[PDB]
Amino acid sequence: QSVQVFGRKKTATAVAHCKRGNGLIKVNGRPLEMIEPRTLQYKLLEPVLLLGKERFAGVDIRVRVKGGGHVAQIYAIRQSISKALVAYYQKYVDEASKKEIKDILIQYDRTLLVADPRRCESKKFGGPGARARYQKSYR
Amino acid sequence: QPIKLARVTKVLGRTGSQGQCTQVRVEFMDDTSRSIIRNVKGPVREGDVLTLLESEREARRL
Amino acid sequence: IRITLTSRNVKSLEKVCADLIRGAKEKNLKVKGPVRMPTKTLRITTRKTPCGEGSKTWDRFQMRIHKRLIDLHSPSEIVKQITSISIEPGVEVEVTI
Amino acid sequence: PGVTVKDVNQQEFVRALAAFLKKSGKLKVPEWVDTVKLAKHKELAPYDENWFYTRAASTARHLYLRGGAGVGSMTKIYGGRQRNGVMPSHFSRGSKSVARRVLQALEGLKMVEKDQDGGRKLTPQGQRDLDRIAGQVAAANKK
Amino acid sequence: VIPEKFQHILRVLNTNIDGRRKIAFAITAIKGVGRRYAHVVLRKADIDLTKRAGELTEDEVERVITIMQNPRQYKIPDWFLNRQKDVKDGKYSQVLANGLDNKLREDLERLKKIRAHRGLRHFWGLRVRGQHTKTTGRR
Amino acid sequence: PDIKLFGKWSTDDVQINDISLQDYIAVKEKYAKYLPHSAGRYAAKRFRKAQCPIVERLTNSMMMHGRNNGKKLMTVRIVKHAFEIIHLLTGENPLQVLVNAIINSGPREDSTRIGRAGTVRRQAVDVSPLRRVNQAIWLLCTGAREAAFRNIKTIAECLADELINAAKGSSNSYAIKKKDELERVAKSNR
Amino acid sequence: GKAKKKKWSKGKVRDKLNNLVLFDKATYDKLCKEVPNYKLITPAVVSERLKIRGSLARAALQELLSKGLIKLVSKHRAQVIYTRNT
Amino acid sequence: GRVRTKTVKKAARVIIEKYYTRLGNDFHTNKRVCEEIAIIPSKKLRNKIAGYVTHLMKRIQRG
RNA sequence: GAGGGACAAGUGGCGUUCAGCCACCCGAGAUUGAGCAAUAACAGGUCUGUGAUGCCCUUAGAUGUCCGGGGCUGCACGCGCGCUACACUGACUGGCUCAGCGUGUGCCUACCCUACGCCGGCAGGCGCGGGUAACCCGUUGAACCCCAUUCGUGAUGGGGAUCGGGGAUUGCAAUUAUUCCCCAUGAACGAGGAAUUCCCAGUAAGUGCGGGUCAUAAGCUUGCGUUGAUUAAGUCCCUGCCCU
Ligand SMILES: [Mg+2]
Ligand SMILES: [Mg+2]
Ligand SMILES: [Mg+2]
Ligand SMILES: [Mg+2]
Ligand SMILES: [Mg+2]
Ligand SMILES: [Mg+2]
Ligand SMILES: [Mg+2]
Ligand SMILES: [Mg+2]
Ligand SMILES: [Mg+2]
Ligand SMILES: [Mg+2]
Ligand SMILES: [Mg+2]
Ligand SMILES: [Mg+2]
Ligand SMILES: [Mg+2]
Repeated sequence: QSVQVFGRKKTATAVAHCKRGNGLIKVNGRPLEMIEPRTLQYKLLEPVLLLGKERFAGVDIRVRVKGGGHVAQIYAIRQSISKALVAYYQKYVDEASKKEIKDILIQYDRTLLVADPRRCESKKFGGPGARARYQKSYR
Repeated sequence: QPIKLARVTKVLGRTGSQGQCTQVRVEFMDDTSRSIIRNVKGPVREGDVLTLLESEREARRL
Repeated sequence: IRITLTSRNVKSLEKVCADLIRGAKEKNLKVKGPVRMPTKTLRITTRKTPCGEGSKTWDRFQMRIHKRLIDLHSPSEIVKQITSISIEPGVEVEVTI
Repeated sequence: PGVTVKDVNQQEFVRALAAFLKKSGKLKVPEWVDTVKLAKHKELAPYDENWFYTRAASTARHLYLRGGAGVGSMTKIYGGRQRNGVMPSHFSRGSKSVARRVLQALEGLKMVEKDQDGGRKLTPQGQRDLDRIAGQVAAANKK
Repeated sequence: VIPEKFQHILRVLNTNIDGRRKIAFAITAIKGVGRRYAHVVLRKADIDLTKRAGELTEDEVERVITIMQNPRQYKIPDWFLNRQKDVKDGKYSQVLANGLDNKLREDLERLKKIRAHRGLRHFWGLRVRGQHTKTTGRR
Repeated sequence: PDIKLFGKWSTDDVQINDISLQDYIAVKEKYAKYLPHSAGRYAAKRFRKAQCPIVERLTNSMMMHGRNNGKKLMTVRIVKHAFEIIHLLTGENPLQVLVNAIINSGPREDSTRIGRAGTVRRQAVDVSPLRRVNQAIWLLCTGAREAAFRNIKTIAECLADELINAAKGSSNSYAIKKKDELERVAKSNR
Repeated sequence: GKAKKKKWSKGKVRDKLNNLVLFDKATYDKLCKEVPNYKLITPAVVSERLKIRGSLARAALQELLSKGLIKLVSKHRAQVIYTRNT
Repeated sequence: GRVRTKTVKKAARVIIEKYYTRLGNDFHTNKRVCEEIAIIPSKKLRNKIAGYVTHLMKRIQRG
C-alpha cells in the first residue's frame, strides 16, 4: 500500500513515496529539518506546518530527488509533499476530507498543487542572451 | 492648505506626450457629487482612492 | 538474440517494427517490446554566406536518429527466417547472439 | 534510538570527526604537506592547522556516501574555481598528491576497503567509528 | 587578552618598514617577499598568526629574518624560491630586498651585452611579450 | 489553524493608518506568509502586482546593481537581519514601521510633460498609489545601498537605519530627502 | 602617460580617518563602562562610534559575550547581533 | 485575435449549409461531427472550425 | 510512438443581424519560442568556396609550383565589438551541496574520450582498464549560491597588467606570441563628461559547462543550463515604417 507522486518544479522532480505508518521524512537519506539552504529551511516546512499533527503523523513520506538546482529542489519537494497528500487521500481517506484539505491548500496557494509550465527560452542566435542583442556601431 | 482624498469613478483616457498620463475623475468623498479631472501617471483602476494636494485644479481635454 | 533497428525517419521505423511484431507473434516466440533508445541529434551550424557581409545569419541543421531494440531469445534457425523481409531502404538492422 | 550520519547537522559532524581523528592519531602525513602545500590552485595556505585531519574527515564522509570513487574522482569532488585574472575563471581540478595521500593514510589505517574496478570504499571498522561519532554528536545536539 | 604592547614600526632589512596591521601581511612590504613566502616563513617560525606586528618579540623577529635570509638551512625546497638554480653562480637562493633591483640591473646589463632583442626591446620603450601594441600601453 | 507568521512574529494587527494605500500593500491575512521568497509570477497581468507581499517587494528591489543581481537567499537574509535589528530597537513590530516608512516615503505629486504641443512647462501632476508604493521601496533600497557603500556599516544596519528614519521622518533619511525634493519641485512647477 | 580623468569628485568619506589597532586602557574602561549601556551591539556600530578596527571590535565583543554581560540574538556570515538584559 | 481566416469561415458556412441537421449546440459533439462529415487535415483547424460552427449555431438557433 | 487535450467554447459587459473586444470561473496551458517566408529591386558583397564561368593578363629566369626563413603581431597616435575590475551585498580559507544540451579512436586518407592504481608540490608522468556508446568516462559530485574563519574603509589582502628567474607539455621548429604552472614584481583604476546600445517573464543580469576552430586552444562565437528582479501592458514628441 503506497503511492508515488512527483514534484515538477522547473527541472527538478521529487519522487514522493507515501506509505502508511507513524510518520517519517527521508529527503535523499536525510530528514526534514536538515535541507541544503538554511534560509529556505522554513519554506519547505509550509506543507507540514500548514497541515499539522495527525496527518503526517498518519503518513510516512519519503522523497527522492534527482533535480536541477538548489532552489528548484525546494519547490519540487514542497509540491511533491502537497501532491502526495492528495493522492494518498484519493486512495485511502475519502473525498470529504480530500477536497476540503485541498481547498485549504489551494486557497492558501495555487502553486502547491498546480505545476507552472515555465521552462527556459532557447538562446537566439543574434545576441548573447535569449532576447538581448550586441551593441550596434554607428558614426 | 487642506489635503483632500478622492476615489476613481471613470477613466477618460491616456494623454500626454508619451501617453504616460491618465485623465481621470476621483469624485469627492467629503461632500456631494463633485468631480474634477486630474492627471495620474502610473497604473490606476476604478476604486483607487487618490491623494490630492489641491482640489482646485482642472486641466481638461476632450 | 536481439535486433537493433536504427532508422532515418520515424514512420518507416514504426512500419518495419509493426511488420516485425506481426511476423513474430504468430509463432511461439516470446517477444520483448520495442524499447525506445533516446534520440541522438547531430547538429551543424553554418555561417550561411561565402563572404562576411550583412547581418550575422546562422543555419541550424538537425538529423534525428531513432533506435528501437527488440529481444528475441530463440534458436538462430528461426532468426534466419525472420531476417528475410522486403525491408525499407531507410532502416538499418543489427542482429546479436 | 538509531542515529545514522545523515541524521545529524553536517558541519557539526565534521567538527568532531576531525577531533576524533586527532584523538587516535590515525594519520600518516609525511613531509611536504606538513611543510607547506597549496590547494587545487590557491594563493595562501589554509589557516586551520589540522587541515589534513579536516580533509581526511571530508574524504571519509564522501567515501561513505558515494562509494567506489578514486583519486581523480575525489579531485573533482573538491571542485576548482580558478580565477585566472583578466582571463575569466574555469573549473580546475584539485591536487592529486593530497588526494592519493589521504587514501594512502586511511588504507594504512584500516578504513579503506577496495572496490576493485574503482577505488576506496567503506570498511565495517570505519562504519562503527563514523557511526558512534554520529551518535555522540547527535547526543551533543540534543544536549 | 593582550591589552596594550608598546610597538609601532620595525626596521627590517635596513630599507623596509613593517607596520602593525598583521604579521603575515605586513612582512609583505619587503621587496622580493609576497603572499605565500611569508606564510612559509611564519609557519616555520611557529608564530601565532593572530598576533599583530606591534605585539611580537624582537628575538622572534631576528629568527624570522634568519629564515628570510637563508631558507635552505632549515627546509623550504628549491622550487619555491625566487632566484632559481641556473644563475651566474647556480645558487638555489632567495633574492634580498636591496639585492633585487641589483639583480634586475644585472639582468638588463647582461642582456645588453648579448644584444638579445628581449633586452633590446626592454631598453626601447616597448613591451617584450606584448604581442599586440597598436592599443596596448598608449600614452 | 496556526497564525501565519514570518519568523518569530505575529504578522498581525498591522494597521495602515490611512486609506489610499489599502489593497496595494499585501500585509493582510490572505497574503501574509512565512518567507518572502515565493513563486514569482507577477508580470502576467497589470494589476496583479498588488498581490505580492511588500516584504518580498523589498527583497526584490534590494537585489540590484549587477554584483547583487539575483541572490534572493542573500536579500532574504538581509531582511531577516534588519527585522531583528528593528525588534531590538524601540520594539513596535518591524512590519508596522515598514508600512509606516512606505507611507511616509514615496512622493504624492510629481512633474511630467503634458500636451498643448508647445513649450513643456513640466507640469505638476498627481501619482498612482501603486507607483507610490513602488517609488517608496525604490528610494528606500537606493538610500540604504548608497549609504552602506564604502563604510564599516552593513546592508542590514543601513537598511534598518533607513526604515526607522523613514518611519520617523526627521529629515535625516534619504527617503525623506527625495520626498521633500520632489514635492518642492512640484510646488515650483505648480 | 598623461593623467586625464573625465570626472572630478574628490573629498572622500573622511580623508583617511585614523583608527587604533589596539585598545588603550582609557578606551577599554570606556568600553567596560558604557558598551553595556548601548541597546544594540554590532561590530560596525561599536567601530564607527568608538573608533575601533573591526577585528579588534570582534575580539572585544567575543570577550564580553564570554563574560555573559551581552546577550547574543543570532550570528551569521557578516552580521553579529547583540542586546543587553535590562 | 479570433479574426478567423477566409478558408475557415468558408468551410464552416459550407458545413452548416450542407448539414444543419447533425450539428447541435454542444461543442465537443460538433467537433467530432465535423470529422465525420468532412476531411480536416489538422486538429487546430478542427477546433477552429468547430468553434465558429457552434458560434453560428447559437445564431441560427436564435434567428 | 499512436492518440487526446484549447476553440474565445461557458458566464456577464461593451458591440449594427454582426465582425470582435474586455473581465472572470474551470484548465496544465486562455497562448510560448522559432523555422519557412511574397511581387520587384540594390548597378549591396563574394572571380580569395568550387573542375561555376566570359574576357584580359602571366606562362619556364613563371603571377604555376614546391623548399628555407620572415611577415601579416612590428607604435607618437584615433576609433569598434568585448573580458577583468574599481571591493564589506565584498575578497581569503575550510566545510556543505544540487544540472542540462551534447562530445568521444584505427574515420573515403588520418584521427580520440577517459576510469583505476602508483610517482611528483603543481602543470604532468608511468603501467593497467573501459567506451564505436541510455552499457564507459558518467547516479557528468560544475560554478553561482549556503555555513563557518580571517581581513575592516585603507590603492587594503580590492585590483593582477607590467616583468626577473625557473618547471612541465604539444610539436619538425615556440625565439620578434605558443599554452599551462611556481615564486617574485604590484601600475592605472575612487562606478566614469558629450553621447549611445540592448531589453518585458524564466525575460535583462550574475555564474559555469558543452560544441565550432584545434596539437597546443578561448576573453571569440554558438547551444546548454543554474540563481533570478526592477518598470510597462501605453503613446506617436524624438528615430523610423504602413494606409487614405
Ligand atoms: Mg555591469
Ligand atoms: Mg521578403
Ligand atoms: Mg579555380
Ligand atoms: Mg591581421
Ligand atoms: Mg580604445
Ligand atoms: Mg557586431
Ligand atoms: Mg587577488
Ligand atoms: Mg596592494
Ligand atoms: Mg556606443
Ligand atoms: Mg564577475
Ligand atoms: Mg572550445
Ligand atoms: Mg575542441
Ligand atoms: Mg572567432
